[PDB]
Amino acid sequence: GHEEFDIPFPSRVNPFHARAEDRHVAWMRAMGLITGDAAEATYRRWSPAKVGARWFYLAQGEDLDLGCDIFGWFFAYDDHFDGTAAFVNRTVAMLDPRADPTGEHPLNIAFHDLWQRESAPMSPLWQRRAVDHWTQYLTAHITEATNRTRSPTIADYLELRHRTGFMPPLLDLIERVWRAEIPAPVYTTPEVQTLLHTTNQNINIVNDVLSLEKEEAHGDPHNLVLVIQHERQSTRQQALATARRMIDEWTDTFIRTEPRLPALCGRLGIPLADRTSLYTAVEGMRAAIRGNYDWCAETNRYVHRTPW
Amino acid sequence: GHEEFDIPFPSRVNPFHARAEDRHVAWMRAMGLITGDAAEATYRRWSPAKVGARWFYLAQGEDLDLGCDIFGWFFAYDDHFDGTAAFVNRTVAMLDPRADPTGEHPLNIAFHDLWQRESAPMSPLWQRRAVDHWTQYLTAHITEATNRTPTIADYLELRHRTGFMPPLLDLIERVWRAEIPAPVYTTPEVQTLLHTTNQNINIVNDVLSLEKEEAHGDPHNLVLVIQHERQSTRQQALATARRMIDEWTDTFIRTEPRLPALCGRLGIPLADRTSLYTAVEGMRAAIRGNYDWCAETNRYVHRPTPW
Ligand SMILES: CC(C)=CCC/C(C)=C(\F)COP(=O)(O)OP(=O)(O)O
Ligand SMILES: CC(C)=CCC/C(C)=C(\F)COP(=O)(O)OP(=O)(O)O
Ligand SMILES: CC[N+](C)(C)CCCS(=O)(=O)[O-]
Ligand SMILES: CC[N+](C)(C)CCCS(=O)(=O)[O-]
Ligand SMILES: CCC(CO)(CO)CO
Ligand SMILES: CCC(CO)(CO)CO
Ligand SMILES: [Mg+2]
Ligand SMILES: [Mg+2]
Ligand SMILES: [Mg+2]
Ligand SMILES: [Mg+2]
Ligand SMILES: [Mg+2]
Ligand SMILES: [Mg+2]
Repeated sequence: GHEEFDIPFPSRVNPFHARAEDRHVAWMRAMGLITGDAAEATYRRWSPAKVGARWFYLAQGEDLDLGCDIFGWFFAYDDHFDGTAAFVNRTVAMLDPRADPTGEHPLNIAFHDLWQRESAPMSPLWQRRAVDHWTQYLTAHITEATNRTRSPTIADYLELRHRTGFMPPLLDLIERVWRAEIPAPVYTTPEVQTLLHTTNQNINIVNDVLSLEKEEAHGDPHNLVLVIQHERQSTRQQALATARRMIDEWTDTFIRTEPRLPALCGRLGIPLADRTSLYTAVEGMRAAIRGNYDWCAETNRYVHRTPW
Repeated sequence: GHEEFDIPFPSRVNPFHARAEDRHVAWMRAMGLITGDAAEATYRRWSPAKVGARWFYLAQGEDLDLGCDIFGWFFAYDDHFDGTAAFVNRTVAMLDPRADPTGEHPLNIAFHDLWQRESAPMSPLWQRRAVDHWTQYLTAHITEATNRTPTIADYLELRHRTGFMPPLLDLIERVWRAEIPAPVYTTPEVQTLLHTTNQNINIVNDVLSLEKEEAHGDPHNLVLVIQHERQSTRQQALATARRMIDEWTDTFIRTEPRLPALCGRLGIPLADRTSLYTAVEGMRAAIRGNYDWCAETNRYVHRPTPW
């Protein structure tokens, strides 16, 4: 019923996914992002906590709750801008260690809650890059908003998705939910940067393919398939085939790069215990690539082939 | 306080490990393999269901119980021969669908139960190779008994052609409910993954169970075999085992990336490929779970009995 991709990791879901949905819905209601039974029932039809349950298939308790809550908040925040600077600047302001969320919009109170939970156990090294990545994702909403008012090239679109999209924050989140911070000496290596970049783009473009009908029905031009078609004057099948080749190349690059990590850690003198943190984050990336694919394929959010 | 190896997969334990131990101990008692509270308390100190819980970190219910029970039965069966043809031939006889376990030794009644549960949902093709692998593991106990009553090369051959890993590799497919597609099972790539999983786990266990086996006088350990053959020191032989472990790990992770393109060349449908990828994940979990469990278990006290 949907485009199928060869993602070479098993399908996995956290065993506590069902209870996780109940807890996540209760959070969305407590934060004022879901109001009323009708909206809750519509929201649950998306399996909205199941994307976190697939990414974070062994997390428990508050770690699992955080992972699930991030995605639900994203749907509410993302869909808010399908409908600015003052608003987004308030979201960014919630990253400040001394931020006071009192009186802010519910989306920004919820973000403050997420960030406090996400950042508290992580190092200053992680927090610096996590603040940068959050800021880039949040402030980007102004670039999508201008495209809509005043279509990008293939190259520009790809740059905007991977430099300023939601994957840079989600990659940082993997380290938090798995409680596995990537050692700073290996984080900046070409190998780990390639793994981060390929995870980012694979997930972006798998989502573009599998959410295409929804975005077309809404008139959202921000989709690689539509961008390719406009730039190249190509058919729908041609552009889908181009996206497919790109997805396959990123998957291949990921799985060809991972085997280099143990020897790289040896050259950098990384203690074995710290290597296991890296290997755990890389497993989190595998689970993210596969979980994104399985969730985008199954979710009613993408019916086109509102709870707010 | 143990030899450490760089196994490039995360440490994972099934969330239901605690309850799985209770269910597994109850099975061992129901089968007559653990008798009395003292024996149970000694057995639990080994974390005996935790090896299944690490290998099968997402299994639930009866799949998890089977995974855990196999390892517990192995300890009981293995330790039985630290204490033969008539006996092992009865175990082998329990593989036949027509077998009647009534009146057999508790170890063979328990094996019959394991095999019924293990084989019931699997294809006839899987069952044929699983019967072969079980038969080779079981009948080998006669060669370990003969040696008690080998070269490095002979030892490695005996440990990987007729040891406990060939049955455990088949078990991965059962517990994960992911049979390796027939056209890819025989490829050099998949055979290399199976072989490297087999040898890595065997030799990581040899290194980490060395002190136990030395204390019992058991010669069946690569470190001891190397020392005898080469007249080398303990550190030399441990360093040799270390290099071998590292080489097998490297071969495993260098080989896995070949699988998607191989499946493409063989025309394997995508759903069947995911079965292969699941079994390979099971191999990763087995390599790492073996390491983490051998490193933590009281069974290996002798660094730096319930029957
Ligand atoms: C949320 C998921 C599944 C993954 C995280 C990274 C991606 C690809 C998105 F957020 C979805 O992108 P987009 O802005 O196109 O959102 P929708 O496709 O849900 O409309
Ligand atoms: C490690 C386990 C339990 C299973 C995986 C396969 C291996 C290496 C064994 F069964 C241990 O063999 P061995 O005959 O050396 O058994 P023990 O080391 O437990 O005495
Ligand atoms: C194994 C049973 N326990 C650990 C209580 C399950 C808890 C899962 S949770 O915290 O996500 O509800
Ligand atoms: C997620 C909660 N449930 C499904 C009851 C866990 C049962 C796991 S089991 O069967 O291994 O005890
Ligand atoms: C819809 C299938 C296809 C175009 O025909 C795109 O993935 C195949 O290349
Ligand atoms: C005991 C450590 C060592 C020997 O000194 C064996 O692994 C290091 O090569
Ligand atoms: Mg968006
Ligand atoms: Mg969107
Ligand atoms: Mg989309
Ligand atoms: Mg043995
Ligand atoms: Mg033994
Ligand atoms: Mg041993």
